[PDB]
Amino acid sequence: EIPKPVAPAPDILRCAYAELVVTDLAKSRNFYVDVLGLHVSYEDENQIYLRSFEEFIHHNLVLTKGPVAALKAMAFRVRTPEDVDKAEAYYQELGCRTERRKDGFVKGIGDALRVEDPLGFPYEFFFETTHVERLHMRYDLYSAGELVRLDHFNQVTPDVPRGRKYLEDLGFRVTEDIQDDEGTTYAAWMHRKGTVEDTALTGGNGPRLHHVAFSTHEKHNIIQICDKMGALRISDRIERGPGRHGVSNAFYLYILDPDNHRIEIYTQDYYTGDPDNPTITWNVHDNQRRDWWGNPVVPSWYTEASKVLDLDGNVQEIIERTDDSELEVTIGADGFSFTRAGDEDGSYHGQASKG
Amino acid sequence: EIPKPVAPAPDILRCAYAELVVTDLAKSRNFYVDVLGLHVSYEDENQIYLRSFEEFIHHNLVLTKGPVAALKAMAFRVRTPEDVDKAEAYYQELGCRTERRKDGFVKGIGDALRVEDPLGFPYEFFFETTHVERLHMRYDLYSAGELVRLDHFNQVTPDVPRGRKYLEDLGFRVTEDIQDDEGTTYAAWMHRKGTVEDTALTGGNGPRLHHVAFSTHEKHNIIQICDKMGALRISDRIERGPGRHGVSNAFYLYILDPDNHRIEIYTQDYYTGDPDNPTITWNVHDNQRRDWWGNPVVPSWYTEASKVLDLDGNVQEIIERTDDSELEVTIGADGFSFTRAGDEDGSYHGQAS
Amino acid sequence: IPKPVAPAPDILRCAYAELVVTDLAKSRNFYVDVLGLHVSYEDENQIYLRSFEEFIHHNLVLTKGPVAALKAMAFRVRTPEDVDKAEAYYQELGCRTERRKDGFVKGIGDALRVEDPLGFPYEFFFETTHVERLHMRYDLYSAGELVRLDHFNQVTPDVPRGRKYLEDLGFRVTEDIQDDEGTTYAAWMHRKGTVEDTALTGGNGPRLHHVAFSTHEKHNIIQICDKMGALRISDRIERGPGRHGVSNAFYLYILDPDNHRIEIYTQDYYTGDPDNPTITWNVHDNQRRDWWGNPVVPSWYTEASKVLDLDGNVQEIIERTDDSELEVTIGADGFSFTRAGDEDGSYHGQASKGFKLG
Amino acid sequence: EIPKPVAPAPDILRCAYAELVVTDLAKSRNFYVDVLGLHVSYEDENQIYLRSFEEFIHHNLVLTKGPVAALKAMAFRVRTPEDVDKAEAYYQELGCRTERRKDGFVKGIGDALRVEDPLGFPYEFFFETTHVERLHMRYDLYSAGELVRLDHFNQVTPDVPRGRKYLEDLGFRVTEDIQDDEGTTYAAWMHRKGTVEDTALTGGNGPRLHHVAFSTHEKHNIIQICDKMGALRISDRIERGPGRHGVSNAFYLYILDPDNHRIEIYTQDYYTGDPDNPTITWNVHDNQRRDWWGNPVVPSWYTEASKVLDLDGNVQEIIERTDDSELEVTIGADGFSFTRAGDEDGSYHGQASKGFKLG
Ligand SMILES: O=[N+]([O-])c1ccc(O)c(O)c1
Ligand SMILES: [Ca+2]
Ligand SMILES: [Cl-]
Ligand SMILES: [Cl-]
Ligand SMILES: [Cl-]
Ligand SMILES: [Fe+2]
Ligand SMILES: [Fe+2]
Ligand SMILES: [Fe+2]
Ligand SMILES: [Fe+2]
Repeated sequence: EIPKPVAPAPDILRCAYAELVVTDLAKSRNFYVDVLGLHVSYEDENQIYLRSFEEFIHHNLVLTKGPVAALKAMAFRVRTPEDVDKAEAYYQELGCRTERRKDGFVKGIGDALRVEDPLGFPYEFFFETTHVERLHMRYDLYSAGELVRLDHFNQVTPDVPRGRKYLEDLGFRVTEDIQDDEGTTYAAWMHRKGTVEDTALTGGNGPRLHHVAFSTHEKHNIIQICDKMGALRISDRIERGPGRHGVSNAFYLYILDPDNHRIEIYTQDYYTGDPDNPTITWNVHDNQRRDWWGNPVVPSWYTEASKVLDLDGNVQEIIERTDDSELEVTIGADGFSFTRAGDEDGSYHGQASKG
Repeated sequence: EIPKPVAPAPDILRCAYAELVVTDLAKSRNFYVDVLGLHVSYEDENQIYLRSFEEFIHHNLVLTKGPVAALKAMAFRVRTPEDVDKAEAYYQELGCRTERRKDGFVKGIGDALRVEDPLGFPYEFFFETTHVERLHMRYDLYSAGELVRLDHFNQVTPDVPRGRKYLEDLGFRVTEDIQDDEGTTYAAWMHRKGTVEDTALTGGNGPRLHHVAFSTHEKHNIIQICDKMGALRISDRIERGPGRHGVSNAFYLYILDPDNHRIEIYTQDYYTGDPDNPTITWNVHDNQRRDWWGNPVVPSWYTEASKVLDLDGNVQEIIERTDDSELEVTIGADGFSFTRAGDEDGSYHGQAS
Repeated sequence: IPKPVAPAPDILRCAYAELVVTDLAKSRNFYVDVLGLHVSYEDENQIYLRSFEEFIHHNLVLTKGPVAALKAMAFRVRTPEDVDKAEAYYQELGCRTERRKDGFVKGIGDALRVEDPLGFPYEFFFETTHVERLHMRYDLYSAGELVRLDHFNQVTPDVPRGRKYLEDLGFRVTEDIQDDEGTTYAAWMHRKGTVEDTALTGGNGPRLHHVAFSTHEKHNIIQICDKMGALRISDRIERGPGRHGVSNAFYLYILDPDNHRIEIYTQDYYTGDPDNPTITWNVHDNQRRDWWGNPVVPSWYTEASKVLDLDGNVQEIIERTDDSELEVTIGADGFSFTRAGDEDGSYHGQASKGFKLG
Repeated sequence: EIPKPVAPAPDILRCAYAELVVTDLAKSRNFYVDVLGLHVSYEDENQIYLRSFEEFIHHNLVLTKGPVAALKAMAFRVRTPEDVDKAEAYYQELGCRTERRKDGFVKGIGDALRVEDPLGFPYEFFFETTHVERLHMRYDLYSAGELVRLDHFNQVTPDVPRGRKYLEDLGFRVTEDIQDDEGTTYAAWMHRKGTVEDTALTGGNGPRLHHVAFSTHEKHNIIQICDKMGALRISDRIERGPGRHGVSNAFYLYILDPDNHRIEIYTQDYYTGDPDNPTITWNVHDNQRRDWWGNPVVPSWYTEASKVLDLDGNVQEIIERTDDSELEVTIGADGFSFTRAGDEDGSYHGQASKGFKLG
């Protein structure tokens, strides 16, 4: 278990950006800019800095050309410049490796702290960032599939309770989780900004990055991304969805970038900012928990996820989950799920829902 | 081949209603009224008569209590009263069994002809119907999942070219179909009213009714039906979708009523009313033909469909398809499909997507 | 206007309009760059445009000329022989006709243009060059995509006279607006089984009130508004967005660079049954035009496009003598109601929502 | 100028509910429940307690029968029980009248402080509230016009800068405002919860309550409210809209309840939770600032607003605005508005946009 520092936690505002290492910057540009319509804040031959429609900070996504596709940093913005000092002291007390650069690691970010966190993930904390033109009323640019905000990250980690306690001490509040009747936790969602999540934990071998999620305004915007992918004859890069989530109540879609980094498109979850916000726990065998309509979750959603880097840019070693596998217990050969608790009718034994 | 009668074909306007036999009227009522929000035009202890939001004829759906769930009649409205006489002469010349009721078979329909058609389906033709309040601006009644029009029927039949030619002789025009390079036809869609379909043929064992389809105004109305079914903890009755179709380009959902009658919810196909409307043929192995997003088609969608009745109310015997099976050639052990033709990447062999 | 002995042509639908525009590049910016229509052909003289779901060559031809005006409103007929029928029909009416075996505009074949009994330049054609139907080209689809041509709307001084003539041509009236003392202010009529393929608005005419395109959904119309705000051309949004009473469609009216009015429209209802119930609204009903009761801007009633004769000269305008919809509803002696018979929610001598005429 | 207290400001989470006095409880219930679809948490012969689709606290709106329709309280939830004490101390230091009820003023609220604030408005601060069933996935109940959240209040007050500074000291951050080139502020918007607004100030005679705002998921939900009001033949109760706002970038509608309390329906503003969120200032003469599409702002929007009560339940006296009037300077006789700054084309002199004048 991860101890609670004496040192005060930094005041974290929200998830702010991810830096993803990609192998072919032009193929990645085509996906994120031409297919998905993200806005270029800055680009050169090594990196593309992208932002969503409503963002005013420099970027929400940094694509960095490199030899091995992986997450290099998941960044959270903190409330004040002095919260970057707080973050540094906090992670030092945790005995984590840290690195601080007063002029930032990427363009458009100033004084920033990167850490290898207790779960093996590269977190950044920053306040200072270069403001850019907020494009929120640039309806002359607005795409039928427009991505309007960065919403969250999702992390694969082998021991969810261990990770949950650490994130709670950091000030994240759990909104929803998935457990069973035998004391296992399979997933948890937690926030700072008053939505269902800024980050989330999915039980599995880790550290790996499960996905980065962007918001749309409306459900038809997500439908348009699917339709466009069909027209481009790249429907094979649609992994799962579109659907309605149980957990989060959001309308969603999962797609795969050219290096198989998973992107979620997400809309219309609910407000969580009250400190006694009711926590919702789903049973792992409830077939409406992930897709509310009961559509089956493809095995790749559970098994595939991106590598993460340490502060030297090397791939973090993967530690195997020993807790029960959500895949195995719901859709594996001895799996089970139900539509109605206690009802044999609409239940699934050793197979996924819908045939 | 079904010969073309010398007698003139009835001028068919559109699909108008289906009469479905149901086993438990109250359970059916709960599904079609409380879950789906159809509007009651009449009911008693034996039948419920229902219509969509924008309809002015008496009904689009009749639920009739009976011992065996089945399609009892798929009804088309014809342009004039004389077209019912034309229908009678046409089907008589085809050698089909017919029954004429000058005062109708169901309430709110007048002079009507029912036939056991050459594919074994119970068709009704009528002009006369009781007009009711058109609810198209009754936004005080409008549901988040509102069903606004009856759009089409879909019939399972073993020989699609045989059925197609018969429907063409009746004035239906084919808009889209699915074929392979070997020359097999797997499915065809055909219309009178200037949308992609009023009826459609799915290759399979028949006669069986594949589904009845209703439209919504917008895609979010279809999403809401799914969301409602999740809240009612009946998500197991969502069979397939929601999706974008390849064929028709419509946004769609398939759901199952208490007797396993399949209902499609549909929106935003295209105009087909010009007589040289371009006909679109998809290859059966194209994994974007049925769901444009490449989502797999569950086997039950190909194998399960409703019984149909003859004019005595007995179940029509089924004839097995001898042409190749769409299920088998796409998702069965020897099947395949592609995302991009000639590309093994994004292709599926012996396996769905 | 007498019913000919000659049979009417079988009209399928409205198909395209040819608009004369004064600055081709400025018009192109509006129809292509702002509105997203798709180019079938263009040169220094003309731009040929189609909607997202169209397979015929075009829905709109922009023709450079000295005086902005409607040059032709074109209806597609069912067969080649229907063009001959249209020629015989209009000749029996005593109208000036001109037949070109190879068309008046590119991508149309054998075509008949007529100066009709109301002064309007109608075209009838069957033959047209098919193009790529873009209906699944979601790689092109804009947030404001115009998906079909829906209808025309004509300003004419005597609505019943026009209505009777269109009925003889096979159009069926769906909705109209009347008062209690026998004046008709507007009528809507169709061939293709929607509310309208053309429509008559009482006023000085012949003038073209608007051409209408459809979207898939209501949000697509909202986006057009939003885009016009971002482009700082909100002054070219004339009226809306709204819900119509008549037609029940969601709508918007915008103005092109020559003040030609374009309606964007969605989700009217099916009218293809021959006994489709007609709907008559009282002119004083403040929900008849905008169902939400929003006021109808006076320019909507007063302004419309010139139309040309077959020589390309402007048709002389004839004044309406029947009562004016503007005057009887929102003028200083006008009135409208929310609930018939109820003084609460009624407006006298001004428009709804607290405005009077500017 | 309202001084900054030495005492620490309470930590405010969000706007939480309004209590409105209504004259005919059954008529008001018809509007809020039968027309708008809000969910009943409790009712009796005297009050109706209502909540939105996604709410878990007891209510977002209390309708209280009384002789004079008015705003009785605009309630903000605070982060901890101790923040109610901080609120009491803060407002006492400001010299404001306060009333503390350990078991609440209304049902489903616990320990609560009501205050006559320095602008004359009845504010409530509370933490304790009865949780109820959160209906966020009850799609069996979901209306085509569903109101999903309470979003904000908007207050009419004569001196906007004075109010703005007081709210900033209380920890609200201004997201957008409307000013001119002569030093006048006409309106300001300010938040705690990380949306454009939890409350907002509109220049005019006050204190009066301009509106309470609820959100929908999507724009079509707002369209449906309008459609339904047409079907119910109460389109006269649609005051303004629907539209796209300039300020907030939200899609919006204003409607009027049976006592002429104004309700806004709103959707799809943007995130403001970063502390250096860029403040957007619109010029008062920009004809896209209130309605982005340039539609004219109905004069009642500027002139009409609800009475507010003091802690005794008496109506607060109105103080006249002496700063320039937004109505007068934009759509009045000597008014002016533009579409494009510096362009005469698309400008309006002494009248409203789109061909209208003041009635
Ligand atoms: O592409 N298909 O699966 C189709 C297309 C249209 C239909 O109405 C349908 O039921 C199936
Ligand atoms: Ca000035
Ligand atoms: Cl999920
Ligand atoms: Cl109108
Ligand atoms: Cl405003
Ligand atoms: Fe996620
Ligand atoms: Fe179908
Ligand atoms: Fe129109
Ligand atoms: Fe507001």
